[PDB]
Amino acid sequence: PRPGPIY
Amino acid sequence: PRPGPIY
Amino acid sequence: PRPGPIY
Amino acid sequence: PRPGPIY
Amino acid sequence: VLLLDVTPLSLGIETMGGVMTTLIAKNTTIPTKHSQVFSTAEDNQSAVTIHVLQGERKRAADNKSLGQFNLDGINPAPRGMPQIEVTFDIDADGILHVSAKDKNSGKEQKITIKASSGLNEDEIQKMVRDAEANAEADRKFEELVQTRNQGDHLLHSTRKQVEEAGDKLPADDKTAIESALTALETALKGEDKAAIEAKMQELAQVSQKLMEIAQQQH
Amino acid sequence: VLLLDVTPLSLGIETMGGVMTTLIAKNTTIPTKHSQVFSTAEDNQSAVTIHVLQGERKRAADNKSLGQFNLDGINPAPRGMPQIEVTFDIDADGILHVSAKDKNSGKEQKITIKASSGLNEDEIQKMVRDAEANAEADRKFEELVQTRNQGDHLLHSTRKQVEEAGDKLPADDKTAIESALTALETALKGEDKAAIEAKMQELAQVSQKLMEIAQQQH
Amino acid sequence: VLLLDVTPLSLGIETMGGVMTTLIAKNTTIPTKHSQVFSTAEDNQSAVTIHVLQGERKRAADNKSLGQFNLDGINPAPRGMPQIEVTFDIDADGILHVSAKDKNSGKEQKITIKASSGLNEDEIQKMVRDAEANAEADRKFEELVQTRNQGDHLLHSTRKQVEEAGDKLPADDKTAIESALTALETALKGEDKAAIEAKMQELAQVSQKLMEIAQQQH
Amino acid sequence: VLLLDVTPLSLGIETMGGVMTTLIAKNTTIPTKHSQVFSTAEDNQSAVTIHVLQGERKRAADNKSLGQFNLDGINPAPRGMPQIEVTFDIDADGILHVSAKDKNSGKEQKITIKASSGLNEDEIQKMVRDAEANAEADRKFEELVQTRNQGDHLLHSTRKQVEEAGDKLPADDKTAIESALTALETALKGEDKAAIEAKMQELAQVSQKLMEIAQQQH
Repeated sequence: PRPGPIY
Repeated sequence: PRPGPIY
Repeated sequence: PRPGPIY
Repeated sequence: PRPGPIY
Repeated sequence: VLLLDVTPLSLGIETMGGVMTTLIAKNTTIPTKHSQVFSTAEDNQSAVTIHVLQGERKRAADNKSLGQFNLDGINPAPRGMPQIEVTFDIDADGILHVSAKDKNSGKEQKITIKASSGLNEDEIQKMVRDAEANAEADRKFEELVQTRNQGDHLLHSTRKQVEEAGDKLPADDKTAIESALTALETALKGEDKAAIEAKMQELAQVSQKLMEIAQQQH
Repeated sequence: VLLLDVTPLSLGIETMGGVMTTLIAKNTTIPTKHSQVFSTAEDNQSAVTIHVLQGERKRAADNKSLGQFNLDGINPAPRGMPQIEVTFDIDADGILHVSAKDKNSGKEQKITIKASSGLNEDEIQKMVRDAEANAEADRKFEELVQTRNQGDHLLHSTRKQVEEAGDKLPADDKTAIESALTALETALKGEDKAAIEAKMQELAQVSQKLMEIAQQQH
Repeated sequence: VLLLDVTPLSLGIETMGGVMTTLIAKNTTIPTKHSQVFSTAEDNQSAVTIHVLQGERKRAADNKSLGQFNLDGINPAPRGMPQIEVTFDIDADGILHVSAKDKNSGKEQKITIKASSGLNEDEIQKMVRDAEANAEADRKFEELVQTRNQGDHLLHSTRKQVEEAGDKLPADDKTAIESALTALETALKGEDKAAIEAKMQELAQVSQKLMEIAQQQH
Repeated sequence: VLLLDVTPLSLGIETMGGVMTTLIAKNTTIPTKHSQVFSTAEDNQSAVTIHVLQGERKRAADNKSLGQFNLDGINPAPRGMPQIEVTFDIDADGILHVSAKDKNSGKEQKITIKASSGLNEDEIQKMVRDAEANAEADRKFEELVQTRNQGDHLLHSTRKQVEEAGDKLPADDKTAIESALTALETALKGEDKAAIEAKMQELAQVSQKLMEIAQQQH
């Protein structure tokens, strides 16, 4: 699946 | 203070 | 008619 | 010497 | 020098929302190497897809796909916690090496893309012109993706905070909150930015007590 | 038309990390209006500062400050939850209106900046040249800010997850985790990107059990 | 300043060969005023046409015509001798005044073009894209026009030098020269650059004695 | 392709007036080959200097000199008659070959400039910035050179026409004309554009009878 931001 | 992202 | 260069 | 235009 | 070998187009990856995130800018001289760290988008996600892009459009689907590969074996974690470092490396030969490394395990996967891949000169100039022609529509798309992404983050964080609150949250607030969550989850599936912003705003207006509880808990 | 009135420079605000986030791009024809939603950077933050910028540099301190104002009265909430919508509106007269609105309360504050504010033509062309000259150093700064910001988010989220885990986390892991948190908190105060990435990586390597616990809890 | 009023496209006139000669560059801030002196293209020409153009293409016919007018009353003179000064003046109101003045008589004619004339924003962006798309084909056209123009000048100067030479030129050279003149006059009517260059070269190769005579005469 | 080898800066030669005339534009992909024909600037000139330039400034002295060489053996001819074809050829290896060929004799001279010559990356970016910074001052210089060059051509053509007129020109006109020629010859030596234009205008105003005679003669 897609990568997102580190939070 | 500074604004940041909505998480 | 059209303009040209000064020579 | 320098080159110029053909007239 | 009388020449420079340069990247005619940006190189990057597709990220959350279907956008292109650039790792190497248009007109960079080679060799060059740049990295950026990314994370997972879902709780307990075990694999991330690295879709390599060439071009200048904001929508990933409007750029040239150079290939894709998955990094799997990511250990169970909340969304946003794992660190997947993505490196784009173009060597002296013009060969692109793209690697994704899980910083927890040190597990890595790579794609190698030779110097002749991607768009030819006719396609590059069409790409350059299209990006310019479409600057405005691309900006609108980027603002929508940012809105949807923030909405998604707020959706998930608020669901987590409801659970950790449990009994402290009044029954009436939980009802208001859960209805607004359903409405926002629905709105995130469309591409109406104003609608997403309106459901996000409804959530904010009914969550003030939850917010106080969550802050208090930490 | 024989002329267009355009923005000679980008207009934006300072955001987390000291970077300029652009709301209206360089060369936009007026009138125009664009908004973006922002949030708080700390738990229980009651006010956010809107520092308006003109220019093309990535470091906010390298752009022309057009003024600043605060939106206060934000209700207690975890960092990242409140929604502060920032609108940049330039009317037919070339006047810039910047507003920040808390979407929970509907509380708003504004600054108005007349058409003659900001950089004169000599300064605009120096700004354009400097941004180009410094593209590379600005990219390095932007990659560092992104790294520090991700580090800060990981610092705070991990602290929250330790607390919610409580007794489920083994004493030995909590020791490893807390040491790495101290080391990362220290590293975030500097501008050594590699060092931040190394402390973030140490955290990831010692937090695998915490991660599993946190995923399990939701 | 938060805005600048600028020219979205170059402004100029059509000159010998069907090319656009720019007087005010794209992106010039107004008010501005620039002049350039031009001349006649034929012996005994009594009038010159000033065709005002907006756009970035090299072919005049590919730009937006803003209007045209003639300056007449030019006194009998060899081609290239009269001085017609063309001024493009854009005032504070964005109004374009274009004037042509005969520096011998002081006779002047003008066209005034209001700020709303020319291409609208949709057409300006199409123009910008087309110019970029067509950079190469426009370069080829400009090299051809330069070649044809030099050919035309050589045609006419050589005819003048034959006449002033009269009897000094050997009958055989005059025959060779006159044949090559006919061939070049024909070639100038087409758009085959190589052919023009080949007839120009034939002329040069058969005119060496004429050349010596002409130099000697002055 | 993931890369393109391109010219980071324009390549050209110095021409009449001290200006750079571009043969290969900035950002051209190699291999490429372009030619332009030039002539002599003085009567009976036996050699022309080909000074190769790299850069984007209008003043030749503000660009990087890549070398120079002379083509001699040009046969006696009036200024403007000989045809010297200048070719810039960059091969697959990035090597620049510059040739000048006299189309009358077929005599040729060349300079070869290897791929590593000219400005390094630090100097190229300084060059790009300087050209942009100085756009306006460069435009002023280019308008002055054009004015001086037209003045020089008018000076020499008018002197030739006086001689061919001989007795047909009234003594009084010849006096007026010769005085204005002296004044213009003086003005051409400076860099006051307005002054050159004023002496050119004085000439035009006193030469009307000469002009009629010259037209009549052909």
